[PDB]
Amino acid sequence: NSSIYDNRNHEAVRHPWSTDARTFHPNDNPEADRINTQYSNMVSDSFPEGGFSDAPRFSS
Amino acid sequence: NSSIYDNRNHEAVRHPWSTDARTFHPNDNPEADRINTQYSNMVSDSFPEGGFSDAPRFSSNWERLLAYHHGLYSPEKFNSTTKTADEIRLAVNDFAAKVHADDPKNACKYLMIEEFKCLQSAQARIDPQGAATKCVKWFNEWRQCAWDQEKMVKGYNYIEDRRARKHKPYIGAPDLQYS
Amino acid sequence: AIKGPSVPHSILFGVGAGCCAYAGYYLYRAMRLTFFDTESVALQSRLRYAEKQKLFHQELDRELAAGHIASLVAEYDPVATRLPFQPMQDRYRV
Amino acid sequence: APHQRAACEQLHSEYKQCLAKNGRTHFSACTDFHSKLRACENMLGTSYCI
Amino acid sequence: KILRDRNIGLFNLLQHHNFAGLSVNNAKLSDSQRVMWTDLVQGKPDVEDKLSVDAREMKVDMYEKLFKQAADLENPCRMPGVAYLRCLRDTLTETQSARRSSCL
Amino acid sequence: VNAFVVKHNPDLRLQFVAFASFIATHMAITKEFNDMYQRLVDITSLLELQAAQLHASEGFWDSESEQQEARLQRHAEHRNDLETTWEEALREATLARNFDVLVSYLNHGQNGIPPSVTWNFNAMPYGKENPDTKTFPIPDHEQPYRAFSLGFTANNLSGNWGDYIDRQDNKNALMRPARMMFTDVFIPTTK
Amino acid sequence: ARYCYRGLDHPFTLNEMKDFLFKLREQYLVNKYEGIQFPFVFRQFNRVSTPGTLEVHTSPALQQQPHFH
Amino acid sequence: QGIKTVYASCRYRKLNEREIISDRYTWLHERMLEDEVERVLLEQVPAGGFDKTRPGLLLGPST
Amino acid sequence: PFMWRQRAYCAPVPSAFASQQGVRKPLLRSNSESLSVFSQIPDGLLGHTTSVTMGNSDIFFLPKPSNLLKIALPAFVFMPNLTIFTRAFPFYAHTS
Amino acid sequence: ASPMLFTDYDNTASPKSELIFMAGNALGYCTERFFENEYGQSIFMFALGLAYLAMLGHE
Amino acid sequence: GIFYTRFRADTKLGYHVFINEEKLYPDYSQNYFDTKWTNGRKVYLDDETTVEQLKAQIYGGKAAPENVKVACRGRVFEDADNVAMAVRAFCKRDPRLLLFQDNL
Amino acid sequence: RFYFMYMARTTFQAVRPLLAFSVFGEVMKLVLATMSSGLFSFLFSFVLAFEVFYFFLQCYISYTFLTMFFTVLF
Amino acid sequence: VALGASFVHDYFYQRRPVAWC
Amino acid sequence: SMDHGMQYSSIYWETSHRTYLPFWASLTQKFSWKIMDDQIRSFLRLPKPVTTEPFVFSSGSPYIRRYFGDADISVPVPLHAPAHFAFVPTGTVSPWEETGMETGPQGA
Amino acid sequence: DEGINLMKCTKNPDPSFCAKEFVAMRECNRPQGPHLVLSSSPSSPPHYELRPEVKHLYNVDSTDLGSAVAPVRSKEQLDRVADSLKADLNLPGYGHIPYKWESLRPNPGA
Repeated sequence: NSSIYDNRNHEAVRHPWSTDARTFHPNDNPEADRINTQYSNMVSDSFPEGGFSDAPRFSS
Repeated sequence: NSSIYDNRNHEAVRHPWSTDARTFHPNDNPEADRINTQYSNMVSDSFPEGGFSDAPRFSSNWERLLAYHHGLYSPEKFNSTTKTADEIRLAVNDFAAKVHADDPKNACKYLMIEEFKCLQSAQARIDPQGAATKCVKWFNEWRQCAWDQEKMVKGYNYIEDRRARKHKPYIGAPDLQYS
Repeated sequence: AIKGPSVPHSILFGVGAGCCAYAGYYLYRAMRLTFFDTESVALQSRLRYAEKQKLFHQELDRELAAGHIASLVAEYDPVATRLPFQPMQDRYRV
Repeated sequence: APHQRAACEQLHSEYKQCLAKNGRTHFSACTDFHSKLRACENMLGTSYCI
Repeated sequence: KILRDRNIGLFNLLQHHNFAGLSVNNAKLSDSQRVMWTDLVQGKPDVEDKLSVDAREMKVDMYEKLFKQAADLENPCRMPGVAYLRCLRDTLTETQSARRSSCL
Repeated sequence: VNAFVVKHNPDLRLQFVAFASFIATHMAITKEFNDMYQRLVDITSLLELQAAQLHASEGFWDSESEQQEARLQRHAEHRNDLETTWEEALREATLARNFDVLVSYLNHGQNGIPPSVTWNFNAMPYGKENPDTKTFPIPDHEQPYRAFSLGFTANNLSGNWGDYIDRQDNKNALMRPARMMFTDVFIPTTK
Repeated sequence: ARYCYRGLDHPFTLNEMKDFLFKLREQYLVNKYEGIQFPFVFRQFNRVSTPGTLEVHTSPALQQQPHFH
Repeated sequence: QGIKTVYASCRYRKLNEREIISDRYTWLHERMLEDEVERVLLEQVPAGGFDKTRPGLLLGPST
Repeated sequence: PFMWRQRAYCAPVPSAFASQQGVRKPLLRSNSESLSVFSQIPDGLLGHTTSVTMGNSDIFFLPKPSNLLKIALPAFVFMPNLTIFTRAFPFYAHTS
Repeated sequence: ASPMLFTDYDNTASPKSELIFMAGNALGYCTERFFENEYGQSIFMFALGLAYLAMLGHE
Repeated sequence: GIFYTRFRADTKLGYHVFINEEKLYPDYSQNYFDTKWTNGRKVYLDDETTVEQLKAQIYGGKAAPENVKVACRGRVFEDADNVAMAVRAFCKRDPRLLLFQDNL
Repeated sequence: RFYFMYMARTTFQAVRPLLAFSVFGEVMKLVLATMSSGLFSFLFSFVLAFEVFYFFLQCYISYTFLTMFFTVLF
Repeated sequence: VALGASFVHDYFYQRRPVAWC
Repeated sequence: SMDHGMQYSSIYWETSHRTYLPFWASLTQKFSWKIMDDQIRSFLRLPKPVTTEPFVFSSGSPYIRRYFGDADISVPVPLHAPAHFAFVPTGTVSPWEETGMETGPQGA
Repeated sequence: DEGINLMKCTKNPDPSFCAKEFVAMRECNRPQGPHLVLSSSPSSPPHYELRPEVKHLYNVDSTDLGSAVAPVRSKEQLDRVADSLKADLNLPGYGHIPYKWESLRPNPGA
């Protein structure tokens, strides 16, 4: 969760299934020189390229 | 959760499995006349007689194994009702008999029996943390009695100092003598 | 500064007064401790008593925790260490 | 005890690094480490030429 | 997998805290402690006539301390063991021949 | 004594200088002793802090919510490790067509176990009136006294401040809005 | 004063033990976090360090908890 | 009171010495009893000592 | 020693289940040591802290200008006169 | 029955001869509560002020 | 009377006595000035007094009930124990004793 | 019983000014904390002045009773 | 005399303990 | 978001509450007789406390004192590696399994 | 020899109160031999030593259990220990003074 008008801000999203609650941290203090300014390197500052680690494996 | 020094206070306990998050609400503003003051009617003010609604139905055995291995499930705790007064009394009397057989000449006997009694009455099978909060006083008293017995068995004493000049606050006051 | 009436001489005088005051304090405490004290002995005895009490409580708590761990020996299953289609090892207390 | 053995190897390397950083003129700074290195010696049967 | 890992962890924990069970499989034990445990598990705990009465009292106290730390109140053998050691305390100032009749 | 002092400090300025030097020397020696005792007390305080840090490693200062969340986190990490390892093992054993491969993936990951139960600081009860602390009544000659202050100008009986933990407002509801009026000094909040 | 001069082997009750541990925790927090203040530890001081551009927002509403009916 | 306090200080010093030595003698007594018990126990050890490689009691199959 | 999973206060710390760590610190510790003060902390300066004393600060001085005053002032009686009617004092003290 | 079912511990009677300690216990209570502390120092200053005022009035 | 009272209080040491059940109360019908037992009675004793002597003093040298024992702050006393030292150990500066029946 | 009566009377006469100065002061303080407007404050000033006069009256009365209770013939 | 008596009464007769950190 | 917090409650002094501090209080300073007493004991060869001895006779099991830079600051540390014992059979309990549902003696 | 020395010492005791004699007797009276001994040295301070064949019975890393006499009081040793503890703790907040009594003196009071 992201908004400051949420009580569980900067906290992992709760699902019916068990999921690792360690969160993706966006780049809040990036370095001045970011030699690669392509989308490949920019997207990693706000999302993970491999997707989130919250996926389920359903027993049924 | 119950304590005010918890951030998720008055919030349902989180489990690995999906569970209804509507909480049992204890009777905080009870009526003056509570005509039935038996344990049957008193227990309903703090626990539900049929047990909590947080029990799992596991799709597999390995989920059960893992929850137990990590300390998140005991059927004792999750698949269970409240204990009746008769059951509590039977358990307490059996424990007292076993302790008396273990040693009659023990001073911490009834203190151990009392912590057992309080755990049973507080339904520690289903609320162990809540019951320990009630019973640790008797555990502490037993802990004290243990040393008090050891120091009587092994004669342990200390050199007391002479009496203080102002042991008595007032000359006309009585100095009740203490061992 | 050594003899004559001067500010250094007065400063030396004050320093000597301070050191003589602390010598007097040393004398006071020496005589007190040598002839006018039982609190030290009483406190030493009481602290030895406290040590015995401390170690008793320590050992007792350790014993209880050891019994708590001993309650897990019933749950311990050394057959689960066996590998499928392999023999059991006496290392895990058959 | 392999954990302790590896820990002691790390400690010995750290001691050598500190001693090299300070130099052989200023060597009384690293009297810190003898406390633990002598224990290492008595434990593993090792000598470290301290 | 879960059971293998859990039980191997238990074994390593018990080896770390130097535990001994009914299967005496511990090498770091003292020989005296090992004799005492094997007496409690397999043989007959009994005080020898060679000993002085004070040393007999000490041996019985060691037996009682060890056995009470080992067996909890839920254990079924606790009451019989404590009863047997109490009978030994009753019959310290005696010979094994006279003690057998009472501790049987 | 007056002779010895006036012989060496006949004038007022010299007497004042000698007095000031005496004071400074006394203060310096007292500072030395206080510094030594302060070093000892600092060491004891640091060992208390080390004890409190030890308690935090064991999760004694944690709350039950935090303990449960750590437990769930370990559970989820372990579950994910296991299922990922299962997927890998099944893929390799399917491409190899051999059951021994699946069997061999049973030991690719065991230090000890997770704790069965936990104890924390918020489970210890507290309260003057809380009967979770009362086993037997404590006799009156062993209970401590509350401080007494009574004069024409001020007192400590029109209110109750509480204990160190369970504090409360000394002033009542009708004058809480006018607390500024019952003070000689007031240092407001920063906002 | 209770143990060494009055003769009590068990000077602290459960309440006093809780108070001791509370104070230990407060000491720990004060030495761990620099400038910590009232809501987490009983302590108030005026000369505080603020960032310089202090934003002021409303707290979120209390979490709607599920309830029967 | 000063005379009494001096006498009491002397007596308390002597008493502290005696008490310390008494407690240490009791300690030594208990340890000597333990040593006697251990000396008797080592006679029950079989010839050649214990087989520390194996379990003393084998309480099940290993197939 | 009877209800281990329900009595967590008498249980070992989570560092004890971990099987990994001159003299070493002990491996097994209980949570019941939390009920003792000097379990882990040392007993240093235990009996010497009530001996650090500090003196009071009150000064008993007030100028007494009687030249400003020309009238007498009332004064309390603090104790009964026992030098007169001593034998009868228990018998008349209750009257007025 | 057990000793903890007993609760009425504060009905500690004491012999009627010990009523002579009424004033002694009262003075000891007021000493432990007031006189041997800062409020007692204030009371000592109050007594000195009474002496001061009596002397002033006499003069 | 003042001398006797003050000397007894300032010199001897006394205990507040309670009894668990009314059925365990002593028979004081015959002796005069006290027809009935009341709990909380202050009782002055000597340093050499034992629990048996205290029990006999309570029950008037008459047949006491069965399995009667003394406790202080929840802690049972042995009958071959000095009351002074037992109180010093178990209930320091709270001498409130209770007489109960130990059937268990 | 006469000693108890006399001490009761004495303590009342000693605390009378303390009461008049403290508890009615607290009541006035409540009213001050609660009042906001100007009319009520104007009217309350006279109540405060009345409390001043009442305090001085009680002080005179206490002086009277104390000189009565501390006057000895011999 | 008043300063001397106050000094004596405060630093010899009215000493009380204080905590140290 | 815990360090460097803002002032949340007000600070104040109620009217005519006492302060108990004179005008020379800043020049006042504390003192303990303990250092002087230690020096005097060492110089006069007075009875030492047992905390100067690292061995501990106050229990049956061996304890050794660990000192923090001074003989006044010590803690006892046990030396034994204590052996623990369990009068328990292995593999007789499966608490994760609900046994009230299974049919058998163990279940009953 | 140990018993005789102990008996002689306890009637004319040492400021150590014969502790080394006591432990020597306790370790001599063991059947299989002494577990704990006092190392013999040209060095000034003696040390307690543990035999190797009983090292597995004790919770120790080495045989050296430290000196047999307590440390000597030293400002420098106290400073060293306090600095080491501060470094090991690594607590930002030590020495921070949120409020100091306003005074020309640097340290008001102490």
